[PDB]
This record gives sequence, C-alpha cells and structure tokens, in this order.
Amino acid sequence: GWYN
Amino acid sequence: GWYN
Amino acid sequence: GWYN
Amino acid sequence: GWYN
Amino acid sequence: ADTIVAVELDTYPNTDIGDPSYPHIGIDIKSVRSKKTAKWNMQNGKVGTAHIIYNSVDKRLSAVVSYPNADSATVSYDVDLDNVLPEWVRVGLSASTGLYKETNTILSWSFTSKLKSNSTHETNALHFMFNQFSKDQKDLILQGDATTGTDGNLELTRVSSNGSPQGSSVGRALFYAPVHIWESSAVVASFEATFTFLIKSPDSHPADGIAFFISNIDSSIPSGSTGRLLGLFPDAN
Amino acid sequence: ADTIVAVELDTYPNTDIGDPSYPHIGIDIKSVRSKKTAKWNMQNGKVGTAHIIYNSVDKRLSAVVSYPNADSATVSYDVDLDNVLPEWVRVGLSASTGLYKETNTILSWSFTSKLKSNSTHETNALHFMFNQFSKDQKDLILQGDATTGTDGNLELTRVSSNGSPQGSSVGRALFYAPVHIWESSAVVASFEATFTFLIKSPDSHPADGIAFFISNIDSSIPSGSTGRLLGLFPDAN
Amino acid sequence: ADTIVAVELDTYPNTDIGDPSYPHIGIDIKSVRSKKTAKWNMQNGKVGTAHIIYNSVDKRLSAVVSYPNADSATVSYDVDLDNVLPEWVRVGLSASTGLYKETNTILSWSFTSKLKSNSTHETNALHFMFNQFSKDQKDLILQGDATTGTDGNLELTRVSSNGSPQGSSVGRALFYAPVHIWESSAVVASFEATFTFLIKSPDSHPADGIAFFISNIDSSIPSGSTGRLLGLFPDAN
Amino acid sequence: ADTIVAVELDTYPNTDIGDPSYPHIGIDIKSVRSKKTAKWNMQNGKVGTAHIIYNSVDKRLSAVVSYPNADSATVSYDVDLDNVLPEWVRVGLSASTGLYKETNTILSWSFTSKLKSNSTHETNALHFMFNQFSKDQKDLILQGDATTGTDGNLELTRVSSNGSPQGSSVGRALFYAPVHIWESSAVVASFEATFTFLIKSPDSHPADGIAFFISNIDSSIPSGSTGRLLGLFPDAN
Ligand SMILES: *OCCO[C@H]1O[C@H](CO)[C@@H](O)[C@H](O)[C@@H]1O
Ligand SMILES: *OCCO[C@H]1O[C@H](CO)[C@@H](O)[C@H](O)[C@@H]1O
Ligand SMILES: *OCCO[C@H]1O[C@H](CO)[C@@H](O)[C@H](O)[C@@H]1O
Ligand SMILES: *OCCO[C@H]1O[C@H](CO)[C@@H](O)[C@H](O)[C@@H]1O
Ligand SMILES: [Ca+2]
Ligand SMILES: [Ca+2]
Ligand SMILES: [Ca+2]
Ligand SMILES: [Ca+2]
Ligand SMILES: [Mn+2]
Ligand SMILES: [Mn+2]
Ligand SMILES: [Mn+2]
Ligand SMILES: [Mn+2]
Repeated sequence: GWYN
Repeated sequence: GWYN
Repeated sequence: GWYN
Repeated sequence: GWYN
Repeated sequence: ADTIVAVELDTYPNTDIGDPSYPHIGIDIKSVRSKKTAKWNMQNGKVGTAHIIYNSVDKRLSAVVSYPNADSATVSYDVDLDNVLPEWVRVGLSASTGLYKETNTILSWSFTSKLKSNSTHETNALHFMFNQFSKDQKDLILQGDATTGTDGNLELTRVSSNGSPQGSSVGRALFYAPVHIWESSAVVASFEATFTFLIKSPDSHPADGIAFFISNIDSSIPSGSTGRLLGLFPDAN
Repeated sequence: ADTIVAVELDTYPNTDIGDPSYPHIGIDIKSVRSKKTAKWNMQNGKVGTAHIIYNSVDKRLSAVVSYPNADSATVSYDVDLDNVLPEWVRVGLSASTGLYKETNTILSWSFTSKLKSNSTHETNALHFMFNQFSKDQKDLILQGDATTGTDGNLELTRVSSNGSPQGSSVGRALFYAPVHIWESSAVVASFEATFTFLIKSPDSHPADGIAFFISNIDSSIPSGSTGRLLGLFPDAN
Repeated sequence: ADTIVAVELDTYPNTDIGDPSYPHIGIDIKSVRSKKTAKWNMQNGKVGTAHIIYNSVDKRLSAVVSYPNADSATVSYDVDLDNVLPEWVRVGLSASTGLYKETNTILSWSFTSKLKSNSTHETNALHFMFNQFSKDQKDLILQGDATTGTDGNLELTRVSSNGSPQGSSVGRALFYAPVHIWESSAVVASFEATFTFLIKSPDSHPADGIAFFISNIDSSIPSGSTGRLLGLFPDAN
Repeated sequence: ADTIVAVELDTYPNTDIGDPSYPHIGIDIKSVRSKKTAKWNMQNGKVGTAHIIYNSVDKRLSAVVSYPNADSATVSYDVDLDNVLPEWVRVGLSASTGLYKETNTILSWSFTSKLKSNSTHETNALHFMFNQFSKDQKDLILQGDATTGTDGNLELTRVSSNGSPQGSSVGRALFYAPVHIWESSAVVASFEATFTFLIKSPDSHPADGIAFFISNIDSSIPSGSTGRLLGLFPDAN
C-alpha cells in the first residue's frame, strides 16, 4: 500500500 | 548529638 | 568394600 | 644494517 | 498465544495498525502496536547497531539504534517485566518481509542477563556473544526462514544466492538456553542486548523490520506473521 | 572545589543540613544535600549490599541498598553526568565518623564502566572486582584513614585493634585508574558499582555513613570533611 | 556410546580399575580410567572448589581442587580436544554413589567458553554462572537423581528427607545450550569451569565422586553408571 | 633496573643477540634474548592480532600472533612468574625503531587478570578494553614517543606528518592501575592480553617490533632502549  |  |  |  | 516483549526496528509504516508514517523504532509489549515509538532514520545498505537495556530498578526498557557518525534514535518505555513475561523466557531476533522486502542480516548479537537474589545477594548470569554465525550454529534455534553461515552472518529472512531479499518471508533466531529474566527474590535483575544488522533493499522500498524479542520459552513464529507482524504477533491487535 | 557525584548511605540524620530524620540513602550531585533520598532501614552489624547503576540512555542514576531477606531501599535521580562530571573521573568509596561512629568496613567492591563510540560503534570498558583487600592493595589510592588488610577488608574509617570504631575519622579508597565516564562521541555510556559493607556501632549510635562517589581524577578528602560531610564535600552547601 | 571428557573428583579408590589407593582428582578422556591423577585430600563436610581450564594454544586440560586454608591438588593432561570431542558439546556436572555414598551437593557452577575465528579474529563466547539453583531451573537439563531447589543448591545424587545421602544413585546437570568447544577455523579456543561442592559422608565412608564433564550434545546417563562409573561411562574399560 | 617479562613481536633480526634470521615472536624473561622464539610471518601493512595467556596452574606463558586467513605463529614457555615478577606489576605495550623503522600502531588492547585467594576462595579481577584510543587518554601512562588520538589509535613510536615512521624512536603505554599478577596465597592466578596492531614499513625494511610487557610498577623506558632493545631492556644481556 505505502510506496505505493 | 542526634542520639544526645 | 574398600571401607570394608 | 640487515636489509642494507 | 505467546507472550512477546520486543524492540522493533520497523522499516515499514503500517499506519492502518498504528505505525507512525516513517521508519521507527518501537517498544512492543504483547502487541505489534508499539507502546512507544521514535523516528528512525534507517540507512539502507549500511551496518547499524541496536542496544537494548532494562533493569528492575528503573524498570525502564530502553533501546538505542545508531549508524556510525549519525544521530542515534532512542526509545524508552516504563514497564515492569515481572508483570508481563514469565519468569523464564527465551530471547531472540525476528524479522519479516511482505509485499515489500529487505535483507534482515544480522552480523553480531550479544546478550547478558543477571539476576541477584534477595535472600542471598549472589548473582546468576548468562552471557552469549556471536560476532560470527556458523552454518550449523547449534546454540541457536532457527525458526521459519532464518539461516546461518552465509558470509558468517545470520539471515533472518530469505535472500537469494547473491543476497537479493525476498518478499513474504519471516524468520527468527532464539538463543538455545532459557533465560531467567526476573525472579521476585532478586535484588536487581537486568539485561542488555546488542546486535548489528544490515538492512538492504536495492528496491529502496524496504519492509518490514527486525526485532529483538523476549518470549515464553516455547515461542514460535505465529501463523501468518510475515509482513507487518514481524514474526512476533498472531494478529494486529 | 572537587566535583562529586555520590550515592550516600547516610546513617546519621543531620537535620540542620537537609537530612531526613532517619538513616537514608541519597543521590548527591555536587552537594551533601542529596537531590533525592529514600528511607533506609540500616541493620547494625549486618552485611549489606549497595548496587549503583547509570546509563546515558535514560541518564538516570539509581541505587539499591539491601540486606538479605529484607526489603531493599531504592533511590533514583535523573542527571546528565555529561553536564556535571569531567569526561575522566576516578571512582571511590568514602566514609566518615564524627562525634558518633561506626565501622565503615567494605568487604567487596566491584565496578564496570563501558563507553561505546558513535564514530566506530566499538566499546571501551573498565572492570575491577575486589572480593578481598590485601595489606598492600596497590590498585587502590587510600586517602585519610582508609586501610586495607585486616580480615581482608577495606576499613574506610579508623577502627581499633578489636574493631571498635573511632570518632572524627574520614577515609577513602579510589580505584587507581581514571575512568572515561562519558564522551559526547559515545552511543551509550554506562556504569555499575556494587559493594558490600559492614556498618557496626556497638552503642547503636552510628554515624556518619558510606558513599560511592565519582570525582575529578585528582580528588582528595576535603579539609575538615569528617562527620556529616562524608569525606566528600568541603562544606554543607 | 557417548563421548566423554571429564575431570573427576574421585572420592572412592577402585583399585581394580586403576584408581590410586586414595581419593584423587583425575582427567578422564573417554574412559573412567584416568589418563592422569593426583592425590586429593578430600575434606568430608567442607565446601571445596574445583577449577578447570583448557586452551587450544597449549591444548592442556588442567584442574585444581582446593579447600580454604589447605594446599590444593592439581592435575593436568595434554589432550587435543579437536581429536576427541565433537565440535558442539554440552557441559555438565555428574556424580554417583554405589555401595558407599556421600552428598554430592553443588553450591555454584560457572563456565565460560570462547572461540576466536581465524577468518575474522572476532570471538564468540558463552558464559553462565549459577551461584544459586532454583526449583525448576530451566537452563539446566537434570538427569537421573539430580535435583535443584533445596538450600538453593544442586544435589547431583539422592539425599533422603533427613539429609542422608543414598547409595546407588546417579545424577547429572547439563547446561541447556550446546557449546561450540572447538573449531578448525579458530585462532584461540578456550574454556574454564568453576564449581563449589559439598561432599558429606556421615560414616566417613565416601563414594563415589563428582565430575565436570564435556560430552556429545545428546549425552545421557549410561545405564548402570552408578558407583565407580561416576555417571559418565557405560563400563570400566 | 626494571624487571621485565614480555612477549615480543620482533620484526628485525638481530642475530648477534640470538634473534633467528627472520621476524619472530618471542618470550622474554628479564632479557632481550628470548627464552623461546617462533618464526613469525609478519605481514607489512596488515592488521595483526596478538593473544597472550598465562595461568598459575600450568605456569605456561603462551602467545599467538596471527593475521586473518593466515596460519598463526605460536610460542610458549614454562615459567613461574612468582619467581620472576614482583606481586604487583604494571602491564603495557612497547615498541621501538632503530636505523630501520616501521609504524607501531595499536588499534585495540584488552587485558584481564584474575587472582583467587587460598584463604577465601574469592577472586579479584581487573579487566580493561580499548577498542579505540582518545587524545589525552587518562588511564594510559604514555612514555617516550608514544601518542594517542590520531584515527583513534595508539602510535607507540614516532610517525611524522606525512605518515612516515621515524627511526630511533621508542615509546610505551602502560595501563594506569597496578595489577596484582601473583600472590602466594592465591589458588589460581591467570591473565590474558590481546591487542591488534598495524606495522607498516613503506620500504619493506621494518624494525624493530612491538612487545606486550609486564614490569615493576615504576618501570620507565631504559635510556637508549631504541632499536633491538624494544623499549624494554637497558642492554642486550
Ligand atoms: O500495500 C501494503 C502491503 O501490505 C503487505 O506488505 C507490507 C510491507 O511488506 C506488510 O507490512 C503487510 O503485512 C503486507 O504483507
Ligand atoms: O551533636 C552534634 C554532633 O555533630 C558531630 O557528629 C555528627 C555525627 O558524627 C556529625 O554528623 C557532625 O558533622 C559532627 O561531627
Ligand atoms: O565393596 C564393593 C564396593 O563396590 C560398589 O560400591 C563402590 C562405592 O560406592 C562403587 O565404587 C562400586 O562401583 C560398587 O558400586
Ligand atoms: O645495521 C645495524 C643497525 O642497527 C640499528 O638498527 C637496528 C634496526 O632498527 C636495531 O635493531 C639496532 O639496535 C640498531 O638501532
Ligand atoms: Ca510496520
Ligand atoms: Ca548525615
Ligand atoms: Ca573411584
Ligand atoms: Ca630484533
Ligand atoms: Mn511499528
Ligand atoms: Mn544525608
Ligand atoms: Mn578415579
Ligand atoms: Mn628477538
């Protein structure tokens, strides 16, 4: 999810 | 002289 | 039996 | 003077 | 479930479960939701050092994570471990990767625990130091993906033959002997742990982190605990 | 004046200079008027143990004083020793008597300090352990009335040939080597001291106490510092 | 069969298998018939101390057994443990009685082992110290009649309710963690062990002794190894 | 004159005083003419390690000097230090250069001594560890040309601005605290010292070497002890  |  |  |  | 006390070096922000939005170090008491966190300027590809300390006088669990010639990150949490952990525990290192990955390479790890009894004032002590790991390190309990011996290092999660980190990995290494971490009849109990680590993500998208942890002696990687659960917790509660 | 950080085991209440009205343990930072004290149920003629700990993570000086099978006394004070002490110090034990007296007998004394570079993450360490003292203990600097060798003990203050303690006495023992107690370049700095002591007052009128202290390397017993000043301070400020 | 290297404190002369006609200490290499012995003036009912040392530089196993205020007994034997033991071992204490008996009480036990790699010149180390033993001590593997708890001691062999040592008893305590006792890639390898013991025989007819031993990791008491076999060997060969 | 026991890493063959015709390690007992030597394959400009051990059981002084991935050189000598050294000593490192020169850089130095009394069976201990050296390091007595503070190293002999070692230099570093190296009423006494060193000779003509030494507490560099005398001996007797 994050990085994304 | 605490114990006097 | 050494003591015996 | 070992190494010279 | 297991009882976990851990210091996490969390490289990946899982905000949906309480992580702050940056890599951080944390004190985890029986939950992946750290009781306390500190911002951590993790340096991809560089060898770092974690020092963890606790004593029963201050009952303060503290940790400092640093890289050479950089400011350190520090986190501390007041906790009475007598009230959390069983008397006898195992200590270990854990790490995980998920969708994102990183090497979780441990280059060295030492630990000392001391317990001086109240009725006798004499000391019990355990200390181990590994500055190198061998291919068959019999005083380590390796769990999950953890392997030893490659370059003399402990790899907590899967790496390729060339050192490429793999996603969805989890692995732990526990010291073989149980540790008497507290005893009510002790004047002072204390422990310290230090480890050096190399987290590399050529991807530059690192996850998930490394933890030093203290657990019930029969602790194992909880089912499914890759990724954000760091190999420590059964769920995100 | 010298710079002193000390843990005092104060057997004699000098209420006119801030002592509480009972034997107490205290943390002294550059003053005999402790920054923090705890009630201490001294046991005349019984061997007790003092444990002192400090680390630069928590920056908290703590001490625990106990007798076997009794509740311990504990005292802690947050202090940044970086800002109080010189980088290099000597460590020692001090004791005094005044109008009233007590044996200030040390049966054992150990100390460990560790200092870990931030530029290198390598550790310097000093440890010494005395579980007996010889008549010519050359790694101790004895000051004032301190002697070694009788019963293998260190007598900080004067005692007669039968062990009768004398009034108006003051004596110190400093470990010979300076200690690198803090360094700004260090990731973590820590030390611990333990000593066991036998304070005995035949008349049950003990004074004045024993202190573990950390000082500038060239520290000496201040002039006049018998009695309530514990051989540590030049005045009661 | 197990592979055993041991230092025996042998209180009972078994002359038919090569014991000298006096209590003695001995170095046992894979046989109860010691490769080297020395007379030992065992003192019934007095706490003694045994110290065992080995290093891979000299490859010499030595032991000294002493009582306070008495001349010590010392024995040494050149042995290359690389050629005798497996790389990983467990270390332990063992004791036995037979027709005659004695208490085989261990009051304290400490061990340190260190391995310095040839490749890296960094050291792996293990240290433990027990100055008291607890009921249910999880870092000890107790075998046979060995128990902990009473007096904070380790009783290797059976003692009755009234404190009478029982005959034909055998018991051992092994430290839980395997020890990396030698390695070809090591520059220096070394270990030391120290234990204090109380051997007491009411009838002044003591048997059979105490040993510190090093063994294959999975070592167990050889069946029938009471009496002269010291809990170490399956026979007297 | 001083009383010196030393382990020399002698890089320069002085065949007239008994040196073999190659760099060698040696055990020096009150003389520069080693009682025992071993061929040493000195590696110019590489970091080496030296480990020195002695215990009063074997009464064998042994040393091993090695470089990573190279075979070690080992030398050993039976000697009763009770009959050579004073009870109290200082320990140090010394180095010299002569017509030929080399850097004599020490990167780390650790020492541990332990002394267990026969009367009490309790142990006194000293341990220090320098993994870096600071400017004005107050727990070292620097003598002659020895300096600390560049690169966190100890330079025993003079190095000029351009990094070139200077000839006819001699310098030593002694640990500040005296060491109780033997005692008649000790059960077992032991010490060990380890140091890492970097000897570089840019013209591949190195001299003269580095020694670990133990001396009378007030030992100073003998005047004129550059060159083959290693900063240790006043003459070549
Ligand atoms: O989009 C977020 C992906 O979540 C997975 O990957 C992360 C990072 O590896 C991990 O924390 C999480 O548990 C999931 O595996
Ligand atoms: O009655 C007052 C006595 O004071 C002297 O004795 C006490 C106890 O030893 C001591 O603290 C004080 O400094 C004086 O010496
Ligand atoms: O009288 C014969 C003794 O032999 C037995 O008892 C001794 C002493 O305990 C023991 O060494 C031997 O193995 C036998 O058990
Ligand atoms: O050519 C002889 C040189 O002797 C001097 O230099 C050597 C090597 O430095 C040294 O051992 C000797 O004592 C003299 O100083
Ligand atoms: Ca996370
Ligand atoms: Ca007072
Ligand atoms: Ca026998
Ligand atoms: Ca020479
Ligand atoms: Mn987190
Ligand atoms: Mn006070
Ligand atoms: Mn025998
Ligand atoms: Mn020579």
